[PDB]
Amino acid sequence: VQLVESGGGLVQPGGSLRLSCAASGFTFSSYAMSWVRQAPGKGLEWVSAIIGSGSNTYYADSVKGRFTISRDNAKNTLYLQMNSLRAEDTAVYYCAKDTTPRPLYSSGWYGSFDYWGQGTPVSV
Amino acid sequence: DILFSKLVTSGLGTVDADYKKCTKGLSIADLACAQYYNGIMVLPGVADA
Amino acid sequence: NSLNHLTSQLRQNFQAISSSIQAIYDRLDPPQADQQVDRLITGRLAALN
Amino acid sequence: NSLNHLTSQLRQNFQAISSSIQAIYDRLDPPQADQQVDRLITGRLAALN
Amino acid sequence: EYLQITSTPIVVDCSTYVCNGNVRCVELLKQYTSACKTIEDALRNSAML
Amino acid sequence: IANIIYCNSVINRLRCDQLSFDVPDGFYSTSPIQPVELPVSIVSLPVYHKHTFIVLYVNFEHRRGPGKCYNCRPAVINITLANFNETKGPLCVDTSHFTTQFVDNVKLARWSASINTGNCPFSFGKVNNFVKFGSVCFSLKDIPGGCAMPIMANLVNSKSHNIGSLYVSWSDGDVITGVPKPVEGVSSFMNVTLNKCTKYNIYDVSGVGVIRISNDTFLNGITYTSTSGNLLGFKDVTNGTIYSITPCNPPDQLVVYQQAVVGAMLSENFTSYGFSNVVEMPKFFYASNGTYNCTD
Amino acid sequence: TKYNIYDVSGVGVIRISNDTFLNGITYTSTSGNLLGFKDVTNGTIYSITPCNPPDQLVVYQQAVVGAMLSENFTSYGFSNVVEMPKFFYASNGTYNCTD
Amino acid sequence: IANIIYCNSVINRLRCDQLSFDVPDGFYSTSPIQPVELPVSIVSLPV
Amino acid sequence: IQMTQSPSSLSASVGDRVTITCQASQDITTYLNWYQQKPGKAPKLLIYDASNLETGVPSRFSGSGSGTDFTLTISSLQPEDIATYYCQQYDNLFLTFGGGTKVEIK
Amino acid sequence: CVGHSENVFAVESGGYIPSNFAFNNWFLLTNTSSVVDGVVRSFQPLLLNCLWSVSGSQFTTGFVYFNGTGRGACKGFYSNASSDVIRYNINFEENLRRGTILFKTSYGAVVFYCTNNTLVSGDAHIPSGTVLGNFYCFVNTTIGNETTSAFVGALPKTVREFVISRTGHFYINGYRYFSLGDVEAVNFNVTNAATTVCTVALASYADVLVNVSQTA
Ligand SMILES: *[C@@H]1O[C@H](CO)[C@@H](O[C@@H]2O[C@H](CO)[C@@H](O[C@@H]3O[C@H](CO[C@H]4O[C@H](CO)[C@@H](O)[C@H](O)[C@@H]4O)[C@@H](O)[C@H](O[C@H]4O[C@H](CO)[C@@H](O)[C@H](O)[C@@H]4O)[C@@H]3O)[C@H](O)[C@H]2NC(C)=O)[C@H](O)[C@H]1NC(C)=O
Ligand SMILES: *[C@@H]1O[C@H](CO)[C@@H](O[C@@H]2O[C@H](CO)[C@@H](O[C@@H]3O[C@H](CO)[C@@H](O)[C@H](O[C@H]4O[C@H](CO)[C@@H](O)[C@H](O)[C@@H]4O)[C@@H]3O)[C@H](O)[C@H]2NC(C)=O)[C@H](O)[C@H]1NC(C)=O
Ligand SMILES: *[C@@H]1O[C@H](CO)[C@@H](O[C@@H]2O[C@H](CO)[C@@H](O[C@@H]3O[C@H](CO)[C@@H](O)[C@H](O)[C@@H]3O)[C@H](O)[C@H]2NC(C)=O)[C@H](O)[C@H]1NC(C)=O
Ligand SMILES: *[C@@H]1O[C@H](CO)[C@@H](O[C@@H]2O[C@H](CO)[C@@H](O[C@@H]3O[C@H](CO)[C@@H](O)[C@H](O)[C@@H]3O)[C@H](O)[C@H]2NC(C)=O)[C@H](O)[C@H]1NC(C)=O
Ligand SMILES: *[C@@H]1O[C@H](CO)[C@@H](O[C@@H]2O[C@H](CO)[C@@H](O)[C@H](O)[C@H]2NC(C)=O)[C@H](O)[C@H]1NC(C)=O
Ligand SMILES: *[C@@H]1O[C@H](CO)[C@@H](O[C@@H]2O[C@H](CO)[C@@H](O)[C@H](O)[C@H]2NC(C)=O)[C@H](O)[C@H]1NC(C)=O
Ligand SMILES: *[C@@H]1O[C@H](CO)[C@@H](O[C@@H]2O[C@H](CO)[C@@H](O)[C@H](O)[C@H]2NC(C)=O)[C@H](O)[C@H]1NC(C)=O
Ligand SMILES: *[C@@H]1O[C@H](CO)[C@@H](O[C@@H]2O[C@H](CO)[C@@H](O)[C@H](O)[C@H]2NC(C)=O)[C@H](O)[C@H]1NC(C)=O
Ligand SMILES: *[C@@H]1O[C@H](CO)[C@@H](O[C@@H]2O[C@H](CO)[C@@H](O)[C@H](O)[C@H]2NC(C)=O)[C@H](O)[C@H]1NC(C)=O
Ligand SMILES: *[C@@H]1O[C@H](CO)[C@@H](O[C@@H]2O[C@H](CO)[C@@H](O)[C@H](O)[C@H]2NC(C)=O)[C@H](O)[C@H]1NC(C)=O
Ligand SMILES: *[C@@H]1O[C@H](CO)[C@@H](O[C@@H]2O[C@H](CO)[C@@H](O)[C@H](O)[C@H]2NC(C)=O)[C@H](O)[C@H]1NC(C)=O
Ligand SMILES: *[C@@H]1O[C@H](CO)[C@@H](O[C@@H]2O[C@H](CO)[C@@H](O)[C@H](O)[C@H]2NC(C)=O)[C@H](O)[C@H]1NC(C)=O
Ligand SMILES: *[C@@H]1O[C@H](CO)[C@@H](O[C@@H]2O[C@H](CO)[C@@H](O)[C@H](O)[C@H]2NC(C)=O)[C@H](O)[C@H]1NC(C)=O
Ligand SMILES: *[C@@H]1O[C@H](CO)[C@@H](O[C@@H]2O[C@H](CO)[C@@H](O)[C@H](O)[C@H]2NC(C)=O)[C@H](O)[C@H]1NC(C)=O
Ligand SMILES: *[C@@H]1O[C@H](CO)[C@@H](O)[C@H](O)[C@H]1NC(C)=O
Ligand SMILES: *[C@@H]1O[C@H](CO)[C@@H](O)[C@H](O)[C@H]1NC(C)=O
Ligand SMILES: *[C@@H]1O[C@H](CO)[C@@H](O)[C@H](O)[C@H]1NC(C)=O
Ligand SMILES: *[C@@H]1O[C@H](CO)[C@@H](O)[C@H](O)[C@H]1NC(C)=O
Ligand SMILES: *[C@@H]1O[C@H](CO)[C@@H](O)[C@H](O)[C@H]1NC(C)=O
Ligand SMILES: *[C@@H]1O[C@H](CO)[C@@H](O)[C@H](O)[C@H]1NC(C)=O
Ligand SMILES: *[C@@H]1O[C@H](CO)[C@@H](O)[C@H](O)[C@H]1NC(C)=O
Repeated sequence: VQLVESGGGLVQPGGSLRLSCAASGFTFSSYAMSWVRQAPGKGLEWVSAIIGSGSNTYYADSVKGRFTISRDNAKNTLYLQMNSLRAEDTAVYYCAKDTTPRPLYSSGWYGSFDYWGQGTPVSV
Repeated sequence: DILFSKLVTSGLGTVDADYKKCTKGLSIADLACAQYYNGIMVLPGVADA
Repeated sequence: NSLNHLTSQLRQNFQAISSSIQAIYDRLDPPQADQQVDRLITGRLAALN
Repeated sequence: NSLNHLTSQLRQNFQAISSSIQAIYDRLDPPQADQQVDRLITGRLAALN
Repeated sequence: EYLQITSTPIVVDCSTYVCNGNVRCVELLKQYTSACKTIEDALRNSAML
Repeated sequence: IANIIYCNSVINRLRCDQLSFDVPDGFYSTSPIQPVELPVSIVSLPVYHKHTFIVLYVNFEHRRGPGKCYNCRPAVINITLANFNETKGPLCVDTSHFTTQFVDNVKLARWSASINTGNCPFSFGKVNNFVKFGSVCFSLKDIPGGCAMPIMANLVNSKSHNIGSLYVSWSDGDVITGVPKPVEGVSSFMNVTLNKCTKYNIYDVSGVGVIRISNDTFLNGITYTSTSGNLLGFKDVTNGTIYSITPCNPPDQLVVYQQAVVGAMLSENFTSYGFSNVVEMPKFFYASNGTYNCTD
Repeated sequence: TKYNIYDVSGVGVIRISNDTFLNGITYTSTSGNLLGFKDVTNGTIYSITPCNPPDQLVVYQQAVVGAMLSENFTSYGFSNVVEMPKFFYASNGTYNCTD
Repeated sequence: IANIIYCNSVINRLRCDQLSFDVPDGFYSTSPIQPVELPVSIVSLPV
Repeated sequence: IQMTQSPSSLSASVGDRVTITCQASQDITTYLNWYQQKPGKAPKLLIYDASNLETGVPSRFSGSGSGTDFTLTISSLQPEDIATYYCQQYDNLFLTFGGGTKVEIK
Repeated sequence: CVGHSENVFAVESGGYIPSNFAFNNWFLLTNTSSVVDGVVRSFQPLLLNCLWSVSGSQFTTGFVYFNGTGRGACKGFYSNASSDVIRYNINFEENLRRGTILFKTSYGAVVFYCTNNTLVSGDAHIPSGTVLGNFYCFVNTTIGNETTSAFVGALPKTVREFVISRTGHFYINGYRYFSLGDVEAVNFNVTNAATTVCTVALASYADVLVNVSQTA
């Protein structure tokens, strides 16, 4: 199992980015995914999560309405769209994989991330 | 013999099975004996050489 | 030989509930009895072929 | 007669839920749809015989 | 000019081919009263003639 | 193993498909490979629309107390069917459209619910692909004359357990249909792609093919089918334009001589199978690597 | 004997063969029938044959006058058995015949 | 009942199996009856 | 949901019996995860469901608790265990992590 | 008819259509796909109780009942007994873009109309996926004081024939689009009247063998 993130960089306040995370070594469409960030020298904060199908998407209130999560099951790629960034949004963003496989016709719970990516920096 | 051997010999086809070796079988049954076990019998050629 | 074979195939059930077409409509509803009668139709047409 | 009989046999279900292979895979799960499509394969191969 | 005068004769034991010697299967086969007899006479008479 | 051949080249694929190491001289039909990614096209007549959502909730939790056994079978199961009000009988669908949804509401990690086909002619998640019905009713208790769908509780790298079932009844008809889900913005009535191989659902007929615009000014009907039942074309009810349907990969005919492929009969202008020259005959196109100066 | 060899069931006769097949532990045919198996610990390959292969009875003027057999024995009550290029034949024939 | 044949002798078995009281001259395939006292043989991978 | 872990930091000798707690300020029943993040690397899952030991971490670790109180213990603190530990609930899909806790050898 | 009077004929004794009729705008009915070319057998409403002309023959038809009342001066053989189908032969390229069709049932009055302006249909649900400004067709249902408007669907640009069954099956150009339920009478009150309707024929089902070429 392997996760690799990309798309980090430096953008002005109010800018936008196209964070991406490729997945390999497991059936991608069976597991929910979530992005979690770590501010410099701070604890982990959950940002957004998406189930396997993609019908349900959840966002934390600090990011609600500004970001947009998506996934493309055809080529095992998880995306995160950042819009109207602020100063406190700067952090290291990790893409995580849940531990519970679920059928593609189901919508379900999540929250036991067993694998994590290397993380990518985002500065504003 | 040119038309019988130089042309493709039907070793992959309807060889009249030797029933004498199939039942006693000191070796694993060949293609001819295997067909015989399924009730398929190939009789000897009518036009003897 | 062909006539006796042709007439004896009418006893076959073809995995249906019964070989009698009337015995099916007298024991099953119209939508489910049709799928059973269809087995008799296909089986008997094969016998004719 | 032979060509019309061959083209018309594609309308038969052969005890499957439908005569359209695509409609089966849209309606059933992969493991259960194969059991339905296998009926159309055997029925259509018999039509060619 | 080449002309064919013989075809390698093949005969089958109908009971062995369909039941593989299973005793219960042979009992079920007898209900198909004229099924195996028609097949064996067709192959036997043609080979003898 | 004595010798092997890889089914990589065109001649090798023909040898592998023919299950033989040598192929006699002659003509052999073959079919090009189908595109692996197909867009979706949907055509449907607008009708009086009301939408019912059939939702099944599954949740279970272990026996709280001194013995915490994770691998054990769950004991207490909560299974609900939304508006299913017990004594009133099966929850029947009155709306023209309906959608089935599954909510795996368990919180325990590595535990996940599932539903299986059982003895029904359709699956829970697969009804949404435009399946027609004359009537349909769901219930958590056995319906006399219906079918049963097992509900299962699964644990990763462990054996699963049945935790109930869903009972369905139905009849054939054209009044009720299942749809994936309403999404504001998409027209489910005329949204098609042209000249590309696509999977389509056109007026209750499902298939895979290519759609183009055509001459035909046929006045009667909206769908046209062949003797075999395949759909040959359809009419857009608004404009009145008639579109044709063609299979994505019709069969070709390869010519093999001296254990090699020397030519290929094609239905169109292309240098298919690697031949560098193509000509046109009265009934078909021919492609070969020949110089066209021989006599015999 | 009724057998269950490596989860494959059937009825047949098991005997010892002199084959040296290196691959696998179970051998089948084009029909899927079990033809033999290998003992993983002992090294010997054993063959399998049905208990009752088909014979051919010769009938003439409503009587059974001969029988083609697959082994050299006096089956069906005949007294004399002779050798032929591909089968054995048994009958009370005295072979003092020409037609 | 007009007449009966018992399916005991080798010739009678063929007549009974052919469902006919008369059999034309020729070659007829047949199989010996299977024994009913069958022992059991089991071979399995040591696990 | 809020989580608070005590102590914010701790230090113990090799082979000792370090114990770190976490509380949920709300009934979580049993839905708690324990992670470990070594400096400069991605976190790893140690315990799920508050007590189920993961398949790739040694039995030195253990976890227990229910309702509002939870606890993670290291039976014999080895030098490889210097890291930051976090507790994370999943009773609500808007899941939250704790503030962390750092260990130290002496 | 369209004055061509090749479409107006005299019914033969027993209700049979003459063998030399051109069948102009006489569509094959179906609940599914239409045959293009071939020979097909089906139950079709082609046994005419009696048929009459309306283009140039005067006598506005108004309401026509299924049980015989409201018929015009039908030509040739004519009969009583209730018919199960009423056929309206429409002239060249006429369209139901204005005017209405009224129906009478055992439970009240019904009218069929079709437009794009939300004022003419008042409150009616239209699906979230249609095209604004395109013509859509609706239906009023009156129970004496209350009038429930409802959306039924969309119709082609031009109509050549309108067929209504006693059981509410609504065929346009040979295809069934709606099912209004039991209906006792109809009135093709559509504008451009006396010229929009060519012929009206009361008909009943009969078993027939049909030569079809280019879906006609
Ligand atoms: C589109 O799809 C619809 C589905 O609704 C089809 O509708 C069916 O059409 C068929 C046409 O044959 C109808 O079947 C006919 O019913 C008539 C009913 O009238 C008598 O029967 C009932 C019995 O309950 C009595 O109550 C009633 O008073 C009448 O006595 C029968 O007339 C028909 O057959 C009988 O009459 C004929 C007369 O010519 C005789 O020759 C026959 O022997 C027999 O006595 C026939 O049974 C069916 O009822 C319709 N169903 C519905 C639900 O509407 C459309 O036809 C289809 N369109 C196309 C083009 O296929
Ligand atoms: C099923 O329906 C089809 C379609 O209507 C029908 O096919 C038509 O048959 C007619 C008669 O054979 C064909 O018309 C002929 O075509 C050529 C055109 O060059 C002419 O040689 C013929 O002329 C004859 O008829 C003239 C009057 O039209 C006479 O004046 C003249 O002297 C000739 O006798 C003739 O017109 C026609 O082409 C086809 N139509 C199509 C579309 O193919 C078919 O016969 C019907 N079958 C059944 C069994 O009902
Ligand atoms: C078994 O599971 C079902 C499905 O979750 C439980 O039903 C749910 O019960 C809760 C509490 O009553 C409902 O929440 C409340 O719903 C109403 C909606 O009118 C609202 O007034 C409240 O704000 C609150 O959200 C929840 O909606 C309901 N869900 C469904 C689908 O019915 C049920 O209680 C569980 N039963 C047991 C015994 O565990
Ligand atoms: C089918 O029934 C509907 C419902 O009655 C008819 O639609 C329109 O409905 C409104 C409200 O009932 C009618 O009232 C009028 O509305 C307008 C807009 O406020 C206003 O100008 C008038 O003062 C009055 O309140 C309206 O009359 C009616 N529309 C029309 C064009 O008459 C609909 O008309 C019915 N279908 C047909 C073909 O008549
Ligand atoms: C026709 O279908 C296509 C494909 O489903 C629709 O395009 C989708 O539109 C939604 C809404 O913008 C996007 O989220 C999807 O990702 C699009 N799908 C693809 C494959 O790109 C299109 O909206 C449909 N409708 C019309 C009227 O063209
Ligand atoms: C088939 O395709 C070939 C290659 O595209 C066409 O070849 C040339 O096309 C032009 C334009 O039509 C002709 O003027 C040339 O004479 C053709 N050259 C050769 C070497 O073939 C060919 O015309 C196409 N034919 C059809 C019927 O579509
Ligand atoms: C027909 O001629 C073409 C000419 O293009 C041959 O194509 C070459 O095939 C080889 C492999 O055999 C490739 O390495 C070359 O790159 C191809 N192109 C050229 C321009 O040489 C083709 O092999 C021939 N095919 C047959 C079946 O005879
Ligand atoms: C296994 O035994 C069989 C007995 O038939 C051997 O096959 C015979 O081999 C000899 C030479 O050793 C030939 O002359 C015979 O013609 C063969 N028999 C037949 C029926 O043709 C076989 O060689 C033995 N094999 C091994 C590996 O020991
Ligand atoms: C069939 O069985 C008979 C009896 O055992 C065999 O006849 C003997 O063969 C041996 C050699 O194998 C001779 O020494 C004897 O003299 C033979 N006769 C008798 C009466 O014992 C015969 O060879 C066997 N044939 C086959 C093909 O197996
Ligand atoms: C073939 O000949 C044998 C010779 O043994 C016959 O066997 C005798 O069969 C009778 C019953 O028919 C017994 O009573 C005798 O004891 C048997 N042995 C002898 C030595 O006579 C056998 O019947 C003959 N079979 C045929 C079909 O002709
Ligand atoms: C089967 O039994 C029938 C009925 O007895 C036999 O047919 C009769 O045989 C006698 C012989 O004397 C003839 O005279 C009769 O004309 C026949 N028919 C009838 C209707 O009586 C038949 O021969 C028997 N067949 C066998 C093979 O046993
Ligand atoms: C045909 O049906 C109608 C409707 O039932 C019958 O009723 C007459 O309908 C007309 C027009 O609506 C009214 O003017 C009459 O007052 C109605 N009469 C009665 C007695 O209700 C009509 O009589 C029927 N005709 C036939 C010949 O059956
Ligand atoms: C309803 O549909 C009609 C369709 O014709 C629209 O009316 C047309 O409007 C255009 C200008 O946009 C004019 O050029 C045409 O002449 C009009 N048609 C006729 C027949 O005169 C109409 O705008 C649509 N919308 C509404 C709200 O009524
Ligand atoms: C058929 O349509 C015409 C045209 O709209 C209707 O005639 C109008 O009817 C209303 C009825 O209240 C009158 O107020 C108008 O003055 C009429 N004239 C015109 C020129 O529109 C006719 O009544 C309709 N038929 C039915 C049965 O309602
Ligand atoms: C549920 O069923 C009960 C039992 O008959 C009935 O009284 C009640 O009206 C139903 N409705 C609801 C909303 O519970
Ligand atoms: C379309 O137009 C005519 C009339 O149908 C037809 O003969 C012609 O072949 C068609 N056109 C093309 C471009 O193939
Ligand atoms: C229908 O009509 C429009 C407007 O004339 C035209 O541009 C379009 O190509 C036609 N087809 C579809 C599918 O909209
Ligand atoms: C064509 O073939 C002839 C006859 O063999 C030969 O002489 C001639 O040179 C060839 N021409 C070409 C262009 O290959
Ligand atoms: C297998 O070897 C064992 C142990 O020496 C012996 O008992 C047995 O008879 C052998 N069988 C064969 C076929 O070699
Ligand atoms: C054997 O046949 C000959 C003729 O071939 C005959 O004369 C003789 O009687 C027969 N019997 C014996 C025992 O020789
Ligand atoms: C139909 O009934 C009317 C009124 O009784 C009568 O004048 C007419 O002749 C009748 N026609 C037939 C064919 O019965």
